[PDB]
Amino acid sequence: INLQKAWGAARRVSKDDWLEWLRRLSLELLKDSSSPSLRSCWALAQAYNPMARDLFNAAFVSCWSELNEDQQDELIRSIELALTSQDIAEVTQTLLNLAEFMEHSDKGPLPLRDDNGIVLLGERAAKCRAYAKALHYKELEFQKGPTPAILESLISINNKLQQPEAAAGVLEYAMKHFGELEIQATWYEKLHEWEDALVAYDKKMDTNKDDPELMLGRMRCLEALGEWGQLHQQCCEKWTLVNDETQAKMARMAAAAAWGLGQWDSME
Amino acid sequence: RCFLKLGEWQLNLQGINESTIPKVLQYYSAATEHDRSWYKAWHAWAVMNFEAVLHYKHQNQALSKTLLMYTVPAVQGFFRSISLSRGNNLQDTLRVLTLWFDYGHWPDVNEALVEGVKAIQIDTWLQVIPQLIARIDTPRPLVGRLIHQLLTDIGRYHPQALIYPLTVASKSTTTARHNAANKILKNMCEHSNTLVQQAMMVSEELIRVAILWHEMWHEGLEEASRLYFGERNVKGMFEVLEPLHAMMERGPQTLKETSFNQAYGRDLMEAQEWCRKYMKSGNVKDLTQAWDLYYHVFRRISKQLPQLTSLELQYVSPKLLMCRDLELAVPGTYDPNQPIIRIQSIAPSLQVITSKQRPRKLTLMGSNGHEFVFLLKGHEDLRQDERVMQLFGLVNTLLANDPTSLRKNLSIQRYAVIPLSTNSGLIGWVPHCDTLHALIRDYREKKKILLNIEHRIMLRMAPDYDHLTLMQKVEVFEHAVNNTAGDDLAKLLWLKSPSSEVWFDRRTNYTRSLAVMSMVGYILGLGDRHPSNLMLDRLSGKILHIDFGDCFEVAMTREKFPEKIPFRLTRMLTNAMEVTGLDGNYRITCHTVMEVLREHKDSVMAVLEAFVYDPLLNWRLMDALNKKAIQIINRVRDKLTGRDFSHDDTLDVPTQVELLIKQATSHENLCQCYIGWCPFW
Amino acid sequence: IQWKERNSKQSAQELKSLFEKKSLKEKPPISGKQSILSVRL
Amino acid sequence: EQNQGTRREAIRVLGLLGALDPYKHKVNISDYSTSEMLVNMGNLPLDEFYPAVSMVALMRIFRDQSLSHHHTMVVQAITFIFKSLGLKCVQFLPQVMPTFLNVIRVCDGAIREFLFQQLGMLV
Amino acid sequence: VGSDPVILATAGYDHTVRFWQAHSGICTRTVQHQDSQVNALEVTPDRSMIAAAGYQHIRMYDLNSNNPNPIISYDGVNKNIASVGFHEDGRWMYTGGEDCTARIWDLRSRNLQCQRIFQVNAPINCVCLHPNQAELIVGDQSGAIHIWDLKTDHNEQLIPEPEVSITSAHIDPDASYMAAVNSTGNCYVWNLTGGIGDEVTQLIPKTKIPAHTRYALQCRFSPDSTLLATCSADQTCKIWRTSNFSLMTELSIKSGNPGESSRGWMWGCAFSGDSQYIVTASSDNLARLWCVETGEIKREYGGHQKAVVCLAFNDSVLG
Ligand SMILES: Nc1ncnc2c1ncn2[C@@H]1O[C@H](COP(=O)(O)OP(=O)(O)OP(O)(O)=S)[C@@H](O)[C@H]1O
Repeated sequence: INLQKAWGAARRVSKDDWLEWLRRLSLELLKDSSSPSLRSCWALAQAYNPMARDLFNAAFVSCWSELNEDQQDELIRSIELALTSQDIAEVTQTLLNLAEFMEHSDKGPLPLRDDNGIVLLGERAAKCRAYAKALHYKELEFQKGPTPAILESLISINNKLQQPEAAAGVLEYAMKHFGELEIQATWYEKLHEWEDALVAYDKKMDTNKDDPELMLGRMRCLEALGEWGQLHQQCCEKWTLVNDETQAKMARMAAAAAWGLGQWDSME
Repeated sequence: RCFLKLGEWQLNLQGINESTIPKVLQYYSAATEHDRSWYKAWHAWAVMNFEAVLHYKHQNQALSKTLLMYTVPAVQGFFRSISLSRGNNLQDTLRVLTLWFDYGHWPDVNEALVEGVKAIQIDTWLQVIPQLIARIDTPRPLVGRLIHQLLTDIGRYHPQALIYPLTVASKSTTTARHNAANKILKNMCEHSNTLVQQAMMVSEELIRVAILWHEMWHEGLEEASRLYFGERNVKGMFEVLEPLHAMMERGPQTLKETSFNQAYGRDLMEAQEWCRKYMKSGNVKDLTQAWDLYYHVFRRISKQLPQLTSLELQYVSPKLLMCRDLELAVPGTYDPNQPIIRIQSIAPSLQVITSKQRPRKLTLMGSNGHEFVFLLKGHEDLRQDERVMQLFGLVNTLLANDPTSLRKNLSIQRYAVIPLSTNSGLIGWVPHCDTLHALIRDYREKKKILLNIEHRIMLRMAPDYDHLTLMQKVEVFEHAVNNTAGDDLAKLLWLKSPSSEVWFDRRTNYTRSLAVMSMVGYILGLGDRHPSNLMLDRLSGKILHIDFGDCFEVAMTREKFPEKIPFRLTRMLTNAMEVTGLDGNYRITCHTVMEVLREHKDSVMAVLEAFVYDPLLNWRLMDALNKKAIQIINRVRDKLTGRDFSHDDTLDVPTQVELLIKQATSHENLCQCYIGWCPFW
Repeated sequence: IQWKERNSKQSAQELKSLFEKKSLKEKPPISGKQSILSVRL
Repeated sequence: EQNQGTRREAIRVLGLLGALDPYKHKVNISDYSTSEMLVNMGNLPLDEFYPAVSMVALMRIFRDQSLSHHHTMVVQAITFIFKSLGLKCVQFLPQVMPTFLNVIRVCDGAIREFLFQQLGMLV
Repeated sequence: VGSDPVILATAGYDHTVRFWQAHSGICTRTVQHQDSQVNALEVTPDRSMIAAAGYQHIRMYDLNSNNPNPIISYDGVNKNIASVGFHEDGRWMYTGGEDCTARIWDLRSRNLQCQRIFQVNAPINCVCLHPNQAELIVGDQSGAIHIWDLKTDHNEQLIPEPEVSITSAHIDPDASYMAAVNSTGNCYVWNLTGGIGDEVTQLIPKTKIPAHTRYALQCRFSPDSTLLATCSADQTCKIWRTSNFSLMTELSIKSGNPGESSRGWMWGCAFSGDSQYIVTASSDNLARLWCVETGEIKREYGGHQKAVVCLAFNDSVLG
């Protein structure tokens, strides 16, 4: 009942402010928790901080089981603001571990903004470099309704989880379950499918000449494939008649092509 | 190198005929003389000579001198190629074994054989110890003598590797096998006498705890009643139940046997007396009273079999619990590169698992303070499980020397299988595993979901489900799987995980361990994959298969309920491996395992040829006599080349894997399965 | 009625006209007024 | 380390050895119950869940000999748990008693005459 | 009773076969068929008895009297009987069994022995008599069509496409075409014997009409030979023309809701003597009466308690 002065204070700005906030939150959570065990362990938790850190989930669920509607609603609003306000790793790991502890119980997950915040927590799990949690939350988002953005993010998550075959299966599902050739060449770029991405970029450019980021991808494909000749030929034909934000992006590929063909005079 | 390439390319271009064989032979001999220290050239020369033997034998089956001219350098080159490997020479050893068994009686091949046995080392025979003992009772003198000499050398150098199958083969019913085994055993007591006596005592003592007297009499009467009242074969039931009277006539030796004698011995004596009165003067008037007494004994025995749930060693076998130290090694764990573990003690209480066969739960205690839990199996032949475990070890060794599968940690989980007789044995106990049926059962018992909900929906939509046609059963099955969300395994595996990283790693291991076992079971021909035969490791996520009783597509060619599926791939196994489907880790792992098994088809072909051609083990696949073995090995050869779906074309790995996926997960094939197989799970 | 085999397995010329009458008629089709159908409706 | 020259020398040695592939690195190279209890995998009810997780939290600091400063308050908290539960505190005995007796064996000073006393209350 | 120029009956899984008439949709007689389900039922051309065949027995039910019992039972086969039929003068039975056989039966209590057997390497799903009562089509689970003439004892086998089981086949009474469907919905139509003289039995593939993405379960012509209805597992019954083989009429029982998920398939259908009104059997525990022109249903019979998989509808020859 008396936890709103620790949760809804609305004065945290910096990193150590959030750390001392979670410190005071853990101590006021373990002090009065309606259980003799955590209340007795609070006196030692005042002197040792990792013990108050590991006893966070049990204290949280014991305090959550006793509050009513309005207090737990301000509680979930405060934990949403504490999630979306900062970017430090320790507090985000603490809140993610608390959320996965709560969703492992029989009472279900603690309700966030929309559908237990599986769109929020995964976006907090990708930046915290906990990719298994982000993959699980994106699978939970995929189980409701499949969209191309979820498939693209599944490819992006499964690539940095050292799983190329799972991302290849995601591409196979996207190609045999949609059937309109919505597959962008960046999807083949992430899978290192350089020939397929090259055929996709030539499929996209031969119909119409468009703005940049469409030939830079073809340059990246032909660079990673190992053809310096056509790369340098496509670079020299468009190096002059192009803007400023593209030469800074294509200059290293131009130098790589000039080195691969051995033309140092253009490489300089 | 280029001579070997010339021979390989000429074989790939023009096949095997009577015009290309001397050319590739002269190329291979040129390569072997050009190198003289290359395993590949000697191996290619030896397999080329063996293939020449096979072709010239198959040609005259639709002279014995050209076969000699091609078998003697085959044995020479194979014995040369054995010594070059030093780590893995199982295929070459099986090739010298089959040449030894088929043409080892000829006086010229015997020269190369007796040179080769003295040439190579003695550990290279430790991998072919069963396949030797399966041919110990051969009716030819010189090959049998050299087999006996090799077995005596193995027993002299490595006594622990040979004592268990020797004491298995000693207690047989055939004359030649038991006297040859007793001869080799009594020659083994010269340098090691305590080990042979302790091993005979241990084997003869825990063959008795496996099947007690009342279980033996129950099984024998249940067989003889079926035989007499279905086939009218009095001399069949006589040979069925007279060894029971023979083993009952030597006196009870334990308290349980004395109890069985005091309970049923007068009826089992008077029934034998009436059977003898019938056999002397033939009249059914003497047989009806004997069968009345036998049915009374059977009905009294059958009521006390569900009550059996524990065995104390003071009551069942008083010689096992007073050992307290032994010279025998713990069964299933002996390798010549590590110090041996001896049997120190045996626990004085066994727990009987309540089932139709009642397997005991034996737990020994080794010399290093570690408990070895086993499973004492009766009423079952464990000579097939040992051969499929050897095949699985070969497949693990094949996957171990490949770069793309070693980085993915692809392997099959094995357990020890130690047979003790024709109908009893000892299976190693794998810890931390749980049955696939006993996981969905607990998940549905916890989530308040009924167990047979899909079967109840099927019986409610149509009461005569098993009597419909194919299309009606397809409609009922599709209505059952559409009205039921099958996601028990995925949420069950996610609920029992501490975090998401361990859950993801376990799911990855589960997928890439299911795929390997699916492809290996397709190549082998595994059947009867109901959820009581698949186990999940709760600590690593891997998949363990058991009950290797239906191999080589026996379950596909049975009459009542034949299965039309290569492996088990249902909706519960598919919804728990990934979120998109089986096109991710599963298909790529299947491609990898299939191309590894196709690149090394000769080794698995040699192992399966040594398995199938055994005359004492090919009785389960035949329910001339050598025609079925040929047409089974031909089917296996079709599976490993992509000529299994159609013979006029050759499919590669992705097309074959896609056809197997479409065949295994089709509703028309799943709708025809038995209801105990649970095709909706 | 159960089933018994070994029936008419030797007479070819008798089986050529025993049950294969090859009755092919009713070539001319005529129109109608749909008496039962209109009576039902 | 923070000196830039030392980091430059370190990555120079790293390049001079040179780009070992990760599988060769992984070739060259209980505590499971606490992970199941801190997440409550066994799904014990919450009334008898706080004693188990508090006992694991007390045992995590009572196991180490480096932090021997708060040993009196973890011991009095353990006695508080064992008196407050009642007859159901028998399940925590195999995890509390060997560490308790090992601490009594390894420690020193006037806390030892304390610990034995508290041990008596456990008895 | 059946003292009426038109008769109608349905059968299914509710262990009864229902007889009714399309005047108000009320049942007249419920005949008790127990211990098995009915695969197919056919009325005798003399309009005296009906025959229900399913799972190793063929049971006759009398039409003039009121008897709920199987007066004459045929046994001897070891599995199901897919389809049965009679000679147009009531002389012999053609019965296709589930296991491997298509056989003949003699309807008189005498030793005529005009019964023969036809054995193939596949479980057969459909049999069809030729309209001149001389040939017979066998369709099995290997996609093979066995054109077997009863005059001789040699049979043609025709495979349009292997690896797919064909389900039905039928010939119009005018003897113009021969259509057949399989387990992927393809409907091939071969031109039948044009050799009225000496039964040469030439077949040329006229068309394949691609429709019915799900399983296609039964295809039937019309007695006027101007229409052809086929039923499929997407809960549809589509009637095509014989002129250019385009789509005449589409009928569906789909509610348009994602909450049903194929609540019942389209099992059987039949035409009338006018080829104007059809009766359809769906597995939504009821049968319907539709018209080939207006599309909307005209009648419904919902007296069954389970699904129904076969129906018989014969009327007088005039129409
Ligand atoms: N090798 C093993 N490792 C761990 N558990 C095993 C092993 N073998 C058997 N079990 C367990 O023992 C249970 C019962 O043993 P089984 O011998 O399978 O019983 P059963 O039903 O008589 O066997 P059959 O031949 O399938 S009828 C198995 O279902 C598993 O739970």
